[PDB]
Amino acid sequence: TRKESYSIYIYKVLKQVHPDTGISSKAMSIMNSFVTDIFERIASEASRLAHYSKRSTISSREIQTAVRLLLPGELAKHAVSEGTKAVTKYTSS
Amino acid sequence: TRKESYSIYIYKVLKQVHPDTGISSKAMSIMNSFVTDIFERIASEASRLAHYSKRSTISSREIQTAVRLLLPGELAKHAVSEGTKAVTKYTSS
Amino acid sequence: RKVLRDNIQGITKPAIRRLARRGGVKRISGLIYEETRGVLKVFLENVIRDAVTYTEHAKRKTVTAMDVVYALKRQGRTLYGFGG
Amino acid sequence: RKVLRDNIQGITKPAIRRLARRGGVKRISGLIYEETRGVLKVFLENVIRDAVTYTEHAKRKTVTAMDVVYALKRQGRTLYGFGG
Amino acid sequence: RAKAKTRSSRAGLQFPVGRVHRLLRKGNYSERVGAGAPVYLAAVLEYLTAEILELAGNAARDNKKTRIIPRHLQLAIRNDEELNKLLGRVTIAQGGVLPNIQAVLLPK
Amino acid sequence: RAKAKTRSSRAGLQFPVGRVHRLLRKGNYSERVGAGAPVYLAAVLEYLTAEILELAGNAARDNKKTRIIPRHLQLAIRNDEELNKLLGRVTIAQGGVLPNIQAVLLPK
Amino acid sequence: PHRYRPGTVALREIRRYQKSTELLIRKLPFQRLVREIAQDFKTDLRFQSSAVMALQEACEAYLVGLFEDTNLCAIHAKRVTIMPKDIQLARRIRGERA
Amino acid sequence: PHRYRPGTVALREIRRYQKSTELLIRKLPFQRLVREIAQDFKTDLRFQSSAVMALQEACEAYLVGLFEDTNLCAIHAKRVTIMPKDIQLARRIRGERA
DNA sequence: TCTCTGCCTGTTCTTCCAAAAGTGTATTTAGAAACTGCTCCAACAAAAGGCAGGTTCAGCTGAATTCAGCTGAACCTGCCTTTTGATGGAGCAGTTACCAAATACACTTTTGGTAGAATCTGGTGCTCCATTATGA
DNA sequence: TCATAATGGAGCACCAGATTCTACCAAAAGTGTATTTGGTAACTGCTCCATCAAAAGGCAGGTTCAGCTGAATTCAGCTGAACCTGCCTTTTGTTGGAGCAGTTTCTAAATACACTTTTGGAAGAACAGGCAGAGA
Repeated sequence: TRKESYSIYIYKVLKQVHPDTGISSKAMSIMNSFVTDIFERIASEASRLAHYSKRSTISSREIQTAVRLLLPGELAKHAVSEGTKAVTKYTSS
Repeated sequence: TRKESYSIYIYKVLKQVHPDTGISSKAMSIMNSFVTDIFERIASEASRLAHYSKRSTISSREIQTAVRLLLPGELAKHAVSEGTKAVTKYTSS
Repeated sequence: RKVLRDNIQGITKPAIRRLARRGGVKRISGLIYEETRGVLKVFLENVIRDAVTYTEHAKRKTVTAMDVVYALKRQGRTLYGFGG
Repeated sequence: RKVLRDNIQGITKPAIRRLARRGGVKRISGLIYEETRGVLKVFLENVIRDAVTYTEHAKRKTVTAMDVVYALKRQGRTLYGFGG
Repeated sequence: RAKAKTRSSRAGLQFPVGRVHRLLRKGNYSERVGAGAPVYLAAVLEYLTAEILELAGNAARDNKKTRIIPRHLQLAIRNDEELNKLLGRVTIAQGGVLPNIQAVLLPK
Repeated sequence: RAKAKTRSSRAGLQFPVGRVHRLLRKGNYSERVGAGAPVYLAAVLEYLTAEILELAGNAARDNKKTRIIPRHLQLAIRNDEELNKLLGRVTIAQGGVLPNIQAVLLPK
Repeated sequence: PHRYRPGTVALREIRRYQKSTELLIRKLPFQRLVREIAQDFKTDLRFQSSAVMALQEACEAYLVGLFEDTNLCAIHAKRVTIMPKDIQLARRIRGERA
Repeated sequence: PHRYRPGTVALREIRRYQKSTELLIRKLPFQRLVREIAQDFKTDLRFQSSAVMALQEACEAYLVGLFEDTNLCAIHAKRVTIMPKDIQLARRIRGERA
């Protein structure tokens, strides 16, 4: 019992992009599927990158390269910018 | 011993099926790529099967189901027959 | 209740026409409905075979939505809104 | 080194015709050669982008055959015979 | 003893860095997971989620609707080139299709 | 100490059960790997290898060659419906294509 | 009596069904078809309702996409009527047909 | 002098190049193309000879398959001549255009 | 492609429990430096075989017309679906008490990889066919 | 459908580059313990799926009926193919220089692994706000 989901965080992101817009539960199910699907894509590609280069650790370099391999063009650019900003903020703490 | 390949075993299998036939080096390279690719497919599907059912272990049940999912039609039937026979012989010993 | 047979014909001509209209088809040959039924039956056979393989591995007797989602994803037909 | 010398035209009309002949093509429109050059340029751009991303991750300066094999597998175009 | 704060707050993220790190560790991707790997992955997931949600909310507003529905996610994804490419092999339940009639079919 | 007996010989296989077990353990496929999983996987890989090599040796015999080359592997794969299904998205380097001219293109 | 010319109501239907999102096959006959197909793989199978709904969503999405490809192939042949050969060509180029 | 009618040498060549396996693009021009369009990683990339050969094998396989699909589309339109629209239809059904 | 109703459902407050956070240690892993040998790149040259261009011209493509087939559009009917409402039980998920079985650790032996030599199969010239393609 | 070219297949001889086939050796697979945990094996709740029954109401099925589209036939020009020169660009064989990809110590980040401690997030229930359902 007590299964997990990203609903809380997807609603927190929605309240940022569109403070007055809500989301139906079916839409939130689609969004959970999207987040888990993309997580699996990134994590699988990063696992492959670590294996290819004979490494045991998946670091933020692996995630960056997986994002570059998987996302297209401007999505990859903005996602790399966001992840790098997040990691720089996290380490400065 | 720096690299490792299936050439030895591909050649044993070839001498079984075709005693008087040889194999080129490029053909052996393709056969190595084939065995590695099929191993990756079956192992990845077995990993996903174990993850779905919340199991820590990859057993021969996961391998058998991965073969059923991946191989087509009669290939799956004959591969399952061979794998079950191999595991039975291994266990009897 | 009797065992099911010949239920492909329940995919009626008007239903196939609706699916074609959503696909943007203005005009349909009279032979498109049987072709469509065959294509649908092949697709369903392929997906349900994997779904039942997933069901059998789990030692279950009920085919769940996750088995279908896995069978589709296995075929490169990822589906959102039913789990995952 | 780096080159930018309009060498998509090095994929000549006879080469494209030979590729079409291996594809079973009997008659070829004169507009097929520039179309094929564009298509090949797009395909090569995708594969080489992935291959060079793999090369950069490895912190290498040389693009190896394994980088190309990985890029092709990622594109859904698995290739045998180069170390996969 | 510091009173503890989430790694999402340190990274400035809404998505869960701790949960993502646990999922990475337990997903059998590698035997070790770096500290900044979950931060990077949660930031990327949040970015993509916000991108899709912004487009879907724009679609919802265009429809004079206050709530996003699978149709709005479909419209957002298929009307965006990058998202359409990323989610090209994905079917969204109850999203429909983009309205598109080929020009040759229209009245002559 | 009983003298070593390979697990392949116990299973009656040519493919390496111990190497396959080590590669399953090293691929981060799962936390644990059963004793019969490497045996099953080696048996399946050997079966598929023997199938392809049977067909490729038949192709080599047809072309009067006594040595298999990538062309013969291609001929075997593409002339077999099930192997062609299995390897439908695979490119074999230096394998060529199957001879096939559309009937419409032949002389009247 | 009023008559619409051929293709006017077809265009109205195209707009109507591309506008909406509901399932275009009836649920009960599709469920019967799904259970009929499944009994060849295992007997006495049970189905979650959401499993049948996932199957119908996937099947209808697949058929709508295949019909988009079929209509493109019909237009390429300078026709507006889709024929079984258009479905066959779309399936062949998709890799679904040998 | 002797003249073969059109399509006779074309069919001879179809047989010739479906019988063989050698690469049909010249190696050096293709290598120049590969190095040129590596505008990714500006600049100074080196290539293994087998890297460029793997690229060429993949490229020629892709083009031969695409020409097979193009020829199917051309035949479907009741033509013998492949045209850019046939390539476009083949690539659209494949999912490559979008 | 138009306002106001009434239900569905999203939002939002309480538990509590699982999990994420902080220390505190231990230890593999990976980065850094160095060093070597392995390609990779880059010129020079020189045959020769692909290629580019120009010329005929034969066949294909595209446009126009006709016309028959067929298939949309509308209208009756019949049917079947669908939406409640029961209810029977089938089976799925959760909780224990094991226990088989997989991991982990030395130790030994073997097996598979890497050089190295020999043969020998496939390619490559020459040549002799046997098909095919092409008009009186 | 009769003879002349042009092509592709098919014998032979001669290599020469690749396979086989040996030897060493070191990396890794078996052997055998202890040992710990994951995974059956009962044994229940409890949900959920599967039959039934039965009213509307919508949808599908079968008939016209006519318009329009697909299919054919013809015709003409266009464009692509086949061929022949003359060029040029590739391919191959050499140096050589340099870069850089792997291999070895060593160290020091950084990761994993344990506790208790708090916090966050997942069940539930209560409630009002979308929005589907109808009013031209």
